[PDB]
Amino acid sequence: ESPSLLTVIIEIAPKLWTTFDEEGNEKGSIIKVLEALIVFLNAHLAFNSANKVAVIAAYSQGIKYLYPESTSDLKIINSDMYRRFRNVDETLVEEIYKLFELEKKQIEQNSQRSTLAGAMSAGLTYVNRISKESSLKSRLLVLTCGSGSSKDEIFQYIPIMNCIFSATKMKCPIDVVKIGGSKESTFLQQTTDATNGVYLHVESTEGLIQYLATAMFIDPSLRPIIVKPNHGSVDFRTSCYLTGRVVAVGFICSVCLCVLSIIPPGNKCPACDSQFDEHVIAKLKRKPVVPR
Amino acid sequence: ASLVASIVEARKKRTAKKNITPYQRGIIRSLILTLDCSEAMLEKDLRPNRHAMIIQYAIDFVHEFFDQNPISQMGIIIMRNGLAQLVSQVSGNPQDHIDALKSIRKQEPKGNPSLQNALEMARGLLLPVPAHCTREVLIVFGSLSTTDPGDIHQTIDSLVSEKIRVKVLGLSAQVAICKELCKATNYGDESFYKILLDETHLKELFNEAVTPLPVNKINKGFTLVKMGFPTRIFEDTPTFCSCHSKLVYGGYFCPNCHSKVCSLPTVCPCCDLMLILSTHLARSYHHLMPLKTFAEVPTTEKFRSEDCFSCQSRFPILTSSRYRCEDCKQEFCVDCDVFIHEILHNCPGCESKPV
Amino acid sequence: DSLSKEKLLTNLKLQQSLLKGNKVLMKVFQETVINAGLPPSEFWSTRIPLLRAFALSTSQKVGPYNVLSTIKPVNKVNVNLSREKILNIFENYPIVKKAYTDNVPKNFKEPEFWARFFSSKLFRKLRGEKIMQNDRGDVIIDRYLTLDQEFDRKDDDMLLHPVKKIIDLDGNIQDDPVVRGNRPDFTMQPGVDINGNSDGTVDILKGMNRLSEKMIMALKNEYNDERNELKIDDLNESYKTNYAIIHLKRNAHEKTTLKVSNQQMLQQLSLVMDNLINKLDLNQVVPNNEVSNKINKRVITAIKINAKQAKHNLEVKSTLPIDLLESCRMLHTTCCEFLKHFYIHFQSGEQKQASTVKKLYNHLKDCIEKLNELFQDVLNGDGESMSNTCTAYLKPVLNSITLATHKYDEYFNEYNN
Amino acid sequence: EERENEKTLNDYYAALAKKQA
Ligand SMILES: [Zn+2]
Ligand SMILES: [Zn+2]
Ligand SMILES: [Zn+2]
Ligand SMILES: [Zn+2]
Ligand SMILES: [Zn+2]
Repeated sequence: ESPSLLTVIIEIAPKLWTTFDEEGNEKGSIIKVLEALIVFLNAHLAFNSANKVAVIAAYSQGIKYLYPESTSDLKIINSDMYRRFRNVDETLVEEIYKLFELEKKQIEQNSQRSTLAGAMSAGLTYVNRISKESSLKSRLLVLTCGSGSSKDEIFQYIPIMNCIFSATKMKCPIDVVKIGGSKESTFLQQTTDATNGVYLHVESTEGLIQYLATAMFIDPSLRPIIVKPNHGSVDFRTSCYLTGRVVAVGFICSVCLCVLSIIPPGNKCPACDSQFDEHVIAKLKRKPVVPR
Repeated sequence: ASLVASIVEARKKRTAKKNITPYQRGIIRSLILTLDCSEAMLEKDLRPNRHAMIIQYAIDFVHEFFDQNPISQMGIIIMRNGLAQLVSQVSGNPQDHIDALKSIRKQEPKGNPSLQNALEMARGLLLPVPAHCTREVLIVFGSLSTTDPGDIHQTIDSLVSEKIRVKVLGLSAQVAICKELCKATNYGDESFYKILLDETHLKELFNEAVTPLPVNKINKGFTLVKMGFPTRIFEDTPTFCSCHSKLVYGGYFCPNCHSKVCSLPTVCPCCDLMLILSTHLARSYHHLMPLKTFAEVPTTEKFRSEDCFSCQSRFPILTSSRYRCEDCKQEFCVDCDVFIHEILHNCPGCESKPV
Repeated sequence: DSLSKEKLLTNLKLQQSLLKGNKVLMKVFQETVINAGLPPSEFWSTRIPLLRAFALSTSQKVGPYNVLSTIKPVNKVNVNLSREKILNIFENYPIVKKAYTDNVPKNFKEPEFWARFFSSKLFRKLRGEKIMQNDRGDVIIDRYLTLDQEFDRKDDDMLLHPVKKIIDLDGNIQDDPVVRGNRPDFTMQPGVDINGNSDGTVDILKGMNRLSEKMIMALKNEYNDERNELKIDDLNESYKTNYAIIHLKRNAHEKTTLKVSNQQMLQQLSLVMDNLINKLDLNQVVPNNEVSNKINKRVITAIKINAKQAKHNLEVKSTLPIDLLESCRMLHTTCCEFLKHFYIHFQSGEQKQASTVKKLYNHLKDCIEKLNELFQDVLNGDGESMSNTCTAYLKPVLNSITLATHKYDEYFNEYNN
Repeated sequence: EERENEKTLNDYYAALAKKQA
């Protein structure tokens, strides 16, 4: 039908990749993933002649517009391959090596925040840019190494929700590929379900070629005539603000609107300092009255 | 010489948006749009006629209001022939009011208005409304006068006493009684009696009315509210729903009394408790966490970068179009500035910059 | 007024009115009270907003308007009378209402009466038409001319009231009671006819002024300050909003219900940069077709599972007998009504609610037994061919109902036992 | 009480009357 603007974000982080390859033994698994993605973009740009690809990597200290080159020469890959495929693959391996050399250079400073949401947002802006230019299908791909330490997704939660709402406005499914020890990533699974995206987690770096060639090929040209393969289901619930556990039925602030599994101490808001009404909370604490 | 006029127009525009505040703004809303369908809106003076464009704009208003603020109920009462006619009860489903408005499409606007009757029955409809819900009414009006059965000032006093606000979007020009309504209801403010100048201005006004409004410190109602996240099932068998009493393949299940429903964000029909998703409550967080404006750096001074930080394009070169996020110390293009300030609700420069 | 819960429950006539308006409300109410014998107050206790909405819809009335001005004379004339406008004329003109009520129920017909009315000079006088002796009018209607005149005098007497001196032109012209000047111009004074009498334009102007006064006193019905009046707001301070800003303190609890080292990650990082600059082969990515076959098995299993999920993507089409379908829908509906009322009683939480809770518990038990007996009926009507589907269709409401019964029993054992 | 009973019985007649209609 139409050229599908391909959006691929690769979450590269040595804190995750070192953790994964030390947990297992597949050194160069990230290289295997990169080669698989090279074949994936080849298969995509051979599926359609103009389904343009946006490739962005988010490193530890920030993000990088990988494909294409900025608005401001060895060849590792073979010379017998296709021209456009070769150009893209050579450009990406050059950009990848430059980013990895940079990452080796500035390895020793510490930044504990994931940049996945910012990378996703910048990619969505570029999707707006491409779609506003000249009619193009929007499909967003994330590659993550989930074997790293799940430190704090709490500050990541809000912009991820904002990105979900934006992609909902933009009809862009958010398809998730996870490689890690943890089977489940709740926010990503919710993201896939809300955006009609595809969630998938495995561990072995082998066979990802067949995995994301078979499953991860759904385009908006043929989305309604393809069943989604996701098996997990999400309650769309959140952990409590002061106890950190998910709540089924509970309480939220009339002002801050944060989930309270229990009564806040001092009857004041733990988010926006609103003192509440004692008769209201006593009625909430009321037991039912039962006949003797 | 058009760029100088554009620059001074942008300056006079930005003088209004210089002050950005984190006011407490209402989330549990209660919005009523009454419609007059009288002889005045039969004028074809604006193309095709006032009735058609207010129908179309009300369709858009319903969509935008339910998208941005799904945590409110919407009621519509039409005004026709000296009678105000309820056509839409307050409900969580926008589609009901969409169908009612589609009925309003084919019928013929005629008669004379009565804001007394309209606001009185709007008050009565707004009577069984809980405390946290912010009762507010949008009123469209095309007449310069109002035939009424009795006094309007008693109604004004009662509405002020019952803590309901109004906002009037008049068509032709200012009407002094509507100015009086807006001022007295709105604590002396004059920022509620608005008159369009063309249909584009009407569109902008409707978009402005979409937004939540700030609340007053003296009007203090700070409390909690009971809430319950339900669970969705996907069953093989069709099952009877509680609401519409008919067989449903899927449906959410009640967290408290374990009944099933058909739509969300809705309250329970059985345990009678509100059921939402965390997406719905986080939907207004941009209102809860506003975004600072981005400043163009001057063309005379030295520049940190010469191409856009976010969209990655070259900055064009008389003046300098480098809108800087002072919170992240990065300059951006106008397109990215627009997108981050309106569509997006986060600054990726501030996402990359660690705190 | 007619706005309390007691008033809305009391208005049995209005209750019957919207009953007769709906049809599913006869169905529901008949099953609720005619069939199940529920207290109809508690029936209407849920539908209180609907009752008030119906009342307020029925309760409004229009404002006054110049109905005679909207009357047009329209060869021949054909009467095209509107009853609402006839009553509007009656309300606006009690003289015309009286002339109707003493003549039509006594002497002649309504359309004949209105033809005589339109013929009458009293109609012209009450409208914006100068009376003329060339017009003959209607004698029967024009007998009321002096009655309307003394009505006008009495109404003007009622309309008289004292005036504020701030705007009192009578005080303004009574500034100097000994003004001795010259007689003013005939041009600017109220002109008269040849024989000194007036034409009566002053009469018609004071009449329309009386109409205006009557309209504004109809507004002014049952349903010092000059300090505020002379305020010059243009030189005053602008109003500023007292809206409260909100901050947000941020301290979230961690999610509740081995550590890597810089040396080791640096060693691996050095090694993997060595591998990166060393080599990269696209051709080695091809799998071993056996672990790949297990991947095929996993993928196809996921496809089968989610396809069976998608296989069950007006209500659904069903092969039920239509009567039994209606009966089971009805039973589901009344069970839902019972359950909602029982929850209303339970979540209320009073000792006054106790007998209500007990009785609704009995009703829920009765509904359970009736569901079981219905299951026996579809049992011996189908041989469980689709009586299984009947049981499964009525299952979840039964599960919720019996869960509520268990909750009631548990709280009974909590409090009493 | 007793005077409420004829009111419901009046509603009983009206419910039966609307049934045939
Ligand atoms: Zn709060
Ligand atoms: Zn339903
Ligand atoms: Zn419930
Ligand atoms: Zn830009
Ligand atoms: Zn920033």
